[PDB]
Amino acid sequence: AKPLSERFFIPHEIKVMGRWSTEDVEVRDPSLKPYINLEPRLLPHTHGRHAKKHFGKANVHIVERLINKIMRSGGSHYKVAGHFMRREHRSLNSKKVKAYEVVKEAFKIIEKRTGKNPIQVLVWAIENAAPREDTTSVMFGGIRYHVAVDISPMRRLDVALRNIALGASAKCYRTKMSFAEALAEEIILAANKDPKSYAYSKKLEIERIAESSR
Amino acid sequence: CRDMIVLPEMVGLTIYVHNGKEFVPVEIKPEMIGHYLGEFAPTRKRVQHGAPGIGATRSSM
Amino acid sequence: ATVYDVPGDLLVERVAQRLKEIPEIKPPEWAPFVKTGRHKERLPEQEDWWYYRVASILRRVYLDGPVGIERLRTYYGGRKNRGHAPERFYKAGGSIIRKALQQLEAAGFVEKVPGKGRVITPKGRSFLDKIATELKKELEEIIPELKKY
Amino acid sequence: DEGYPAEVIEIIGRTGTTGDVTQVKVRILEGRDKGRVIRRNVRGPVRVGDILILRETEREAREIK
Amino acid sequence: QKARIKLASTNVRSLEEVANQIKQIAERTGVRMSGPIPLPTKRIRIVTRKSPDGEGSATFDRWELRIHKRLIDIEADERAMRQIMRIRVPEDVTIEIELI
Amino acid sequence: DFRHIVRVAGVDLDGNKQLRWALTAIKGVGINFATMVCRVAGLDPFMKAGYLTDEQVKKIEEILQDPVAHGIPRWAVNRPKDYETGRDLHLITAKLDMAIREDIMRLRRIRAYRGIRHELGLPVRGQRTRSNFRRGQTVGV
Amino acid sequence: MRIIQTTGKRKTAIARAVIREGKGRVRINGKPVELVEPEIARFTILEPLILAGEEIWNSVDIDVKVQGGGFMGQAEAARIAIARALVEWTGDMNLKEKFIKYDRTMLVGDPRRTEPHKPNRSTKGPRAKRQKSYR
RNA sequence: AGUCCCUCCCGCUCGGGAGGGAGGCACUCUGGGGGGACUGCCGGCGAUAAGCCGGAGGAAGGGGCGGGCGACGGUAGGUCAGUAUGCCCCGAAACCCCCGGGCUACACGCGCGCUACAAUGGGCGGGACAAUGGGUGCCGACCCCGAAAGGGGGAGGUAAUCCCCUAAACCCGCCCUCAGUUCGGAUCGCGGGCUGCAACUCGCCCGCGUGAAGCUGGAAUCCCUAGUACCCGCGCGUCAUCAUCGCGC
Ligand SMILES: [Mg+2]
Ligand SMILES: [Mg+2]
Ligand SMILES: [Mg+2]
Ligand SMILES: [Mg+2]
Ligand SMILES: [Mg+2]
Ligand SMILES: [Mg+2]
Ligand SMILES: [Mg+2]
Ligand SMILES: [Mg+2]
Repeated sequence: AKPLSERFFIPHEIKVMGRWSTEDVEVRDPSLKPYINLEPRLLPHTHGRHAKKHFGKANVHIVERLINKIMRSGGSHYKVAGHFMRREHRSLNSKKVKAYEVVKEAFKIIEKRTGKNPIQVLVWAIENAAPREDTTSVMFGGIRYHVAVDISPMRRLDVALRNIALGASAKCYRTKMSFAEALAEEIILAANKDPKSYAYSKKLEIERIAESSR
Repeated sequence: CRDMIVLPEMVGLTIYVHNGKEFVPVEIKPEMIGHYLGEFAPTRKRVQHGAPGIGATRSSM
Repeated sequence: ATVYDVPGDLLVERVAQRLKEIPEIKPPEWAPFVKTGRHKERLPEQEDWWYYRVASILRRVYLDGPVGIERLRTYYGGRKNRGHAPERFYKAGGSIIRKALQQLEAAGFVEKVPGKGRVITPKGRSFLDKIATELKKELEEIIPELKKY
Repeated sequence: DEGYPAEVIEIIGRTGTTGDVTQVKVRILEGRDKGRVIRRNVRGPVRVGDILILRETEREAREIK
Repeated sequence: QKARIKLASTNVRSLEEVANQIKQIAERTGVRMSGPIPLPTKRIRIVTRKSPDGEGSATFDRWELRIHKRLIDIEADERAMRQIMRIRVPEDVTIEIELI
Repeated sequence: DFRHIVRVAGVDLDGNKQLRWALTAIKGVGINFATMVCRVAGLDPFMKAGYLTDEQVKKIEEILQDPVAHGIPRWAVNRPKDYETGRDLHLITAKLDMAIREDIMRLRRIRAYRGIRHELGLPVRGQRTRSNFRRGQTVGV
Repeated sequence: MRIIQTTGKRKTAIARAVIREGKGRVRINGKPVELVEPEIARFTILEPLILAGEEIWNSVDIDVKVQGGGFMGQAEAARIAIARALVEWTGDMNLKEKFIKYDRTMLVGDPRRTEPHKPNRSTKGPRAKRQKSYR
């Protein structure tokens, strides 16, 4: 199936997974600019040394952040698209090899379908899927109310990544589509502001609810 | 001896096997070859349930 | 070039293809009806699994000799699904391994060290190394970094 | 339609029902009222030097102790 | 023509004393002695439930016993062999001598 | 050539399935026994069932009649050491059902423990019955 | 005839590396490094060599013996040993400075180990506990 | 690991490997002793005190990380069915033995779990990498017989020496393609075995056959802050045989 040249691939430059360069990737949003790490790096696997320190996740390559985000089950204690998705034993939790392969194949599909650098498309997707205003809850007379507040950039990035991962997880659940194809489809849809993307619709709903309660 | 194996030369007799409190009669038939005696002398009485008592459900305690 | 210089599975495939020319290697008469261990569930699907197993055993003896039946039984075991009970590890059977070793000895590739097990003869070592060299010659045309080794 | 960037210059303190909200002072970087300093409520971790994207620049948070 | 000595004790200090005495005996004579080799320590660990009854939260005790070991090799010379044969070990130290 | 339905031993078989899996529609033939009979008959187990000819179907049915006489091991049949004749037999469809029914009836006639358990619809192989095996409706206090 | 030996440790995996003048051949337990699988493990070992440069890479031979741990633990210990051997063999501080910028752990190691388990569902972990019920 | 000798392989040997013997304590390891971190240094806040916040260097930074040790008392909390013990009872039975039963019953309510409801998979062939512990009433390599479970001999080991002991999740190739199915494996039939004085009530293992509910779960509610949680197997205790458990790795 897979050619031997791909099974035994030897890199010679410091670039993401030995296949893509992030030299020409630019971040349009001024707020997310210092929180999307794009430094040159070959292997995106830091062995979880960043979670100890405050704001430590800022200097972690974005591809590894995506890999960590999809390394989960997906629907444990809340419903996504109206269903619990409890993978359990068959879940991808604690298997970083499989998540790495899924991300690699998704990037290949994205590059084939659009002809652009996959990291650029990922950056566009997270830029379009990050909300700008949220709400917090108050209690009065046994009734719950909302009050509009602003979001810090790091939380924006976290929410965007989680929503992309959840949409990809929901698309491949008990259907004929595979995980890599679902991830590529979700990223491409989110990059074009298409309402069929789970993340973009979620962002629109969040901002609408926040606006209607100023 | 509830664990005695039925043998062909035992066919035609009647044996009283202890069941815990009494000896019950067993008439040995040819199709009983190879089985233990205790298989034909039940030790427990069949259950017929009555009305559930106090504490049988959460609301009845 | 030696056995250490090539991936294991490709070498096993090539050796299995080559072993069909040796008259002393023949599947036993009960081969088409058995599983390869109590932890499996269905019969082997390849019509020539015997040669694959024999080639694997030969390469195993090359690398870890001397070795006996029990340790090979450990090697070919695996995890078993037990219905409602949790999965567990189990060993494999003995007849397949013993017959394969006896046939290999009859072919002159292995010999018996008393009280220790079975080891690879010079003939078998040459037989394996020649195929390994051929495979490496084929392989380095597409991976230029292998020319150094 | 795209909001206005603002820069955080001071941290005041935590607030909210469960201590989830922080009150900060920000300076507008772009738009009609560029250069003005107003206080705002923010959800999520934040530090001096961050940049927020406000959707409107006329609402000011009530001062907390 | 060599003797092998095995020592074992639950008290480290007594073991050191006996080893030092043997080393000094070997030093006071012209005889080569392979140094005291420390072998792995034996740990005996036993875990037991605390309460006599079964009521209450379950808590456990972890009791441990440690046994230390040493190994010494020395060449059989009667002038030094008698000296080590007459040394008196404490009651909590076990000594065994064999000729190889 | 290709036929979308093939009938073997009174059972209609799918023609789009592999032969080894197509043969499992017969009650009394699992995946392993089907593979054994395919190998004995000298047929590729992975061939489509729709390419069979009449002679091959006849051969398969003949093998199914007396598998032991055609080289299948005696420990692979589903009724070895028959209670009446003492031979090793393989049964399918109705004959299998009536053989099982006859076994249970024989157990019931002699009033054996397993016979009573079969009559009352209770577990036979020594399971506990206080917690599980519940099939009914809740009774109120 | 220079020979240099270095050591690397990572969560019960121990690697010993020997470096000398050569042609660029690197072997892990006798296997060429270009055949290590899976890919994520192969790239872990190759990073110090790629950082050093091709001229240095083709001028030395390295042989590594590693034991203990798992397939991912063994790769990292080999990586540490190779990095230390490289910085010692060439003995230039520009390369040592470059390694610290890219990954500090290449030279200082990783001291993390497993935490011993405790009662109340001991087999699962030191902190995971049995589900609690009240009625 | 370097150095020497012998034997065997490959591209025929410039070069590259594997065993064995000499030889060595370099490296790993084992275990005795010692060093190392003290808010010690730098900048702020506080009072100039007690301290707090942030940096350098460092293997380690602010109880460095994980454990043991639980004050005066209370809870008429649990235990006289581990042992010790007052009073009251039985004292030819409520004491001491033997045989057979029961604690394993089954319209039903509840606690903690295991296996699943499939592709973030099922099957078949092939390829990789551990640690803690235990062994003479015992662990048993190695050879032979058997399809499997198992059977007949039997080296070494009172153990850093011999054995349990070549883990699984993971990777490569082929079949299946969203279906109550090549998902799930409850229930039942026939046959073969081991332990034991005894396997029916009431044990565990293997082969062929059969093929239940289940297609993600209402109101509610539990655990967890880093080598932690999730996922994956292994060791010991109990033990003649029997682990969906406890304690550990
Ligand atoms: Mg395997
Ligand atoms: Mg499973
Ligand atoms: Mg752990
Ligand atoms: Mg009381
Ligand atoms: Mg009970
Ligand atoms: Mg299945
Ligand atoms: Mg029984
Ligand atoms: Mg379904």
